[PDB]
Amino acid sequence: SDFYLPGDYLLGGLFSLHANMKGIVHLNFLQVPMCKEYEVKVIGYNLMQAMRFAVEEINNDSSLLPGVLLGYEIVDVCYISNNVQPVLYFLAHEDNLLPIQEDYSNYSSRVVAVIGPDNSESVMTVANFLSLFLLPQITYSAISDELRDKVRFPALLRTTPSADHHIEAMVQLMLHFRWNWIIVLVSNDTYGRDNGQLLGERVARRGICIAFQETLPTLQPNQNMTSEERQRLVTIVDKLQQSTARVVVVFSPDLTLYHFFNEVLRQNFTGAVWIASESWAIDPVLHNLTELRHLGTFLGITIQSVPIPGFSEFRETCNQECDNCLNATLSFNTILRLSGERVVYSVYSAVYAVAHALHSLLGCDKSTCTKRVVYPWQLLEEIWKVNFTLLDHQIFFDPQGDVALHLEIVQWQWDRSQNPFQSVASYYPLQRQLKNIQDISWHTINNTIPMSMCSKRCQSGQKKKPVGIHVCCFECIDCLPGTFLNHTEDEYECQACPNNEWSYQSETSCFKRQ
Amino acid sequence: LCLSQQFKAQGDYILGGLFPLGSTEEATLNQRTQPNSIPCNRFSPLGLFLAMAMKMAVEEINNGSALLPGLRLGYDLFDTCSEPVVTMKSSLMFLAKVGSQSIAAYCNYTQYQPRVLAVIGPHSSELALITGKFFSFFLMPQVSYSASMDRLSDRETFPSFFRTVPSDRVQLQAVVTLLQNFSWNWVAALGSDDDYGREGLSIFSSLANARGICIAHEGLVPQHDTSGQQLGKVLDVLRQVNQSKVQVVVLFASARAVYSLFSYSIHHGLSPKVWVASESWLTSDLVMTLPNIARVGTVLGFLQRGALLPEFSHYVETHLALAADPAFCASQRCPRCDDIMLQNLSSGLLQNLQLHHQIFATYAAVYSVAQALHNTLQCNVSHCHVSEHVLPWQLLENMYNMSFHARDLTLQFDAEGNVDMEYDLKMWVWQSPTPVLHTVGTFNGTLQLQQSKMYWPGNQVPVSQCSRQCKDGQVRRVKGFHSCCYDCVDCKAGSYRKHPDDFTCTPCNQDQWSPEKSTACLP
Ligand SMILES: COC(=O)[C@H](Cc1ccccc1)NC(=O)[C@H](CC(=O)O)NCCCc1ccc(OC)c(O)c1
Repeated sequence: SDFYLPGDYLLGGLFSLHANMKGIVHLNFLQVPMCKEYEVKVIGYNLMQAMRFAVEEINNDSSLLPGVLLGYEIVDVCYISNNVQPVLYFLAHEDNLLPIQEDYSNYSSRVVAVIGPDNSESVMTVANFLSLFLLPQITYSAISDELRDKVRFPALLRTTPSADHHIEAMVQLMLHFRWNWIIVLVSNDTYGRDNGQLLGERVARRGICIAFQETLPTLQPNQNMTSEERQRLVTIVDKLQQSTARVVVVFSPDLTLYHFFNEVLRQNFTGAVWIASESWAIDPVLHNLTELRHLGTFLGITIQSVPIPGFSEFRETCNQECDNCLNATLSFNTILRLSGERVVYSVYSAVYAVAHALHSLLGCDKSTCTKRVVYPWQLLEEIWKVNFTLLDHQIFFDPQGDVALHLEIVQWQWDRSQNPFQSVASYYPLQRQLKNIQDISWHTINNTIPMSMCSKRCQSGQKKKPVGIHVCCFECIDCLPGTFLNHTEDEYECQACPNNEWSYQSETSCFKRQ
Repeated sequence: LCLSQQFKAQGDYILGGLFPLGSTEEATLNQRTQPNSIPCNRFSPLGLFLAMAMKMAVEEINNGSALLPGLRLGYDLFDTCSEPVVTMKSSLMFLAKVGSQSIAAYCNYTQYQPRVLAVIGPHSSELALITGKFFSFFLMPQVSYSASMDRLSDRETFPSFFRTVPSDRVQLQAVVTLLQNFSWNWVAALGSDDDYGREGLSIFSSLANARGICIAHEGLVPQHDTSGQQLGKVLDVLRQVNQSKVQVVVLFASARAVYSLFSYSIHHGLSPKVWVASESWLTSDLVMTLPNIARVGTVLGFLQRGALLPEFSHYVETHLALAADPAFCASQRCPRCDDIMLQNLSSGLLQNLQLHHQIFATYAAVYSVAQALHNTLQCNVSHCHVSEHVLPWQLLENMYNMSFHARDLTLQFDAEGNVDMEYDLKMWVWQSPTPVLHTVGTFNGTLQLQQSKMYWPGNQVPVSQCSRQCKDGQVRRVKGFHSCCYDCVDCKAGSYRKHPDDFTCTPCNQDQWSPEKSTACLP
């Protein structure tokens, strides 16, 4: 089966193959939650296939672990449900019993490293257990900043930039095109609240103002909604309609947006720039909503493309099975093949990092390895030190556990036989800089950049007067005769001319007068 | 002493207990490289007193016929050491099988048998969150004597978590009712720099918009006196508050933060206001002992009313004496409990005895578990259905709808595992040679104020409210951290208000003129 591969050393793998935002977290009739009820996820199965392909590559590559067989033990978390039993199963002995001991330094667990969950809550929940044993956990797609605390999470590493870099990319994109006036929509969960708060904090210091921040209800695509929730969505869309801010930043899962955009479609709303967070920036399903292209311009923050040769062809004990995954993948096969391999590269690099760390730990030569009983804390100690090039990129972990991969801003395209998600800008995190902003096809008539500001810039010699809370919002007032306004000295109040000078009804300087 | 040996006792059903019964040196703050045993050599009396409260409750239950007649209740306690790793070790031991040191990864737990019936949870919200997910996966009923974070109320993520201290939301609801009562509609809100420091402000700001209170200003204040830049932030905060024309301030911060803020306010004088405190900052010794506190103004706050346990201190003295008796040997989880001396701590700290009602909360948690088991066994005054051994998930079904008689009180767990509780409202008369506190009122789901007993700086009630409605002739302009209220502007003569909710006023034409507040122009 696809979830199991015996070998000398086993990797644990946690992927969200099935997910529902509302679900049974606890034991269900005193049995582990059944995962296959919660629909099916294309991207999660894709990442599982990425890990499988990585291990097959390593087993084929005789130069990386000669004579040592690498295996995997894959279990599908279900978002926040089914978090505990996978960890207990990974840590337990061959008879599924886990002994409690004062010192674990000699304890040989079933798996040597865990390729951790895709989401933050599960990542932290698993790290709480794994820090007890110091079993390394490499996480591919959790952006939360709290994971950089190595007092709380001594065994946790990442192959992806942090949330701070994503928000920095958003802010710098907004500044480049001079969008001073924006809207933020967040989901009713930790992800939306945390990311929206972070965006607010970083925005406050940069000269950008938020019209409002609004919370979406946690609906589900195949669930018929109540009238109350329908009116809630209508209220949100109407508030969008009457606002002058035409830039909308969305921090939400993909599941909760299907109903939202449908509503926006039937409300005849159009002409906004939608900035997607990585949670839905590259989702195939939302992209397949063909008429969604009438709502405006769709941009998203995501990982850079790193093409993996051979993965496209490759893609052609409870909770260790999926039935609908293959059928779902086969339908989106073409879109996936035309899309760049963005997070798949995080999974690939995580597996290769474990491979290199184990290769060093066994003292292995180009030719042969001396097989030894590995205790996971030594492998974590080695993982901290790896430094290698995998596909034209240096993979190493900074002192706070992150690999500094490039982020990209992408535009959605609905042409076919070329890329669904075109790269329009590249963000370098070690430089903290957004660069190489390429052509964007805007919804405007002559392809002019769409604007959003609270109010227009004043004429010369004309002073500002604030309105409301926002610094960005001002009205312009003339500097009456005898007063002048050098805008580099002040912008909200006019200077007064010397006794021997005077000024006209509005000017930047005075003139001599008796 | 021989006291570490006494944190475990036999019984037919055994309660687990997580307590702050120890601490670790600062050298432990580094990143661990090898999974060695974490040292917790540093004593903690608070944990000792809490554990003694649990022991006293269980002894009372084991003597009386009113609960669990004819069967013995047991316990074994562990130190959390305020450390997630040690806490996790303790909880994993709790869920291990009866008679074994190991925990099973089964798929079905339909006949699993862990060694404890219920766990009396940790003292801090971080460890409560960490342990609650694990415990509530197994549906292990957990009762916390101190974990007040609102996030723990969620039955979806924490189906089996209970607590005997109210959530912060109830305290903030009491504050909001107090604000409504005097129509203190226009307020500024402050909190500490830490997580709690703005969790409180988030809850308060959410509550205010649902009831009208206008949060004019928000901010965080530090608890680090030496940080000059953060003192710049506090100076900015105070200048902003003074500029906002607010007269009432809500202050959710820690005691040291308030001490710093108030000391600075003393030195540069500020202006008097009404300051509304929190269970964290209340009866604050350092704040009350300020040199010239009168410059602050009025100080108010709600405080929980925990019941008396008059016999507790004598019980603690008795058992420490018994732990000193060398014959009692015939009768570690805490390394220093066997070293610590008898007299000065047990006397002075229980004379100083926040601690009292948390002790009572631990007692009530033990009684809640005991009454839940009594109901589950369907015990008569002289019978129980002992033909079976009650598994933990069977208590959970019976724990939601119970009521338990803690000493003189009667208590329940609501639909979110939170107890019904009442508060006193206490106000500072600062004008006596030393400040004095008076019970101005009470909160029992609704607010009762003894208006006749309050004092005010001008012998009249302070006010802050802002208008929301305006006259048809008045322009409306938004203010507030949210868009909650408008300061009306009377339009000057020579201009007119075209319609009653416009946000600007329009000049009249040259052939016409208008008086103030006019909607029209005249020739
Ligand atoms: C609470 O956060 C969230 O609900 C969302 C949505 C989500 C829910 C369940 C499982 C996965 C994602 N989280 C994220 O997007 C996290 C960041 C974080 O979680 O901090 N980055 C994942 C980017 C690549 C991705 C992988 C797997 C996908 O489906 C299985 C998927 O759609 C997208």
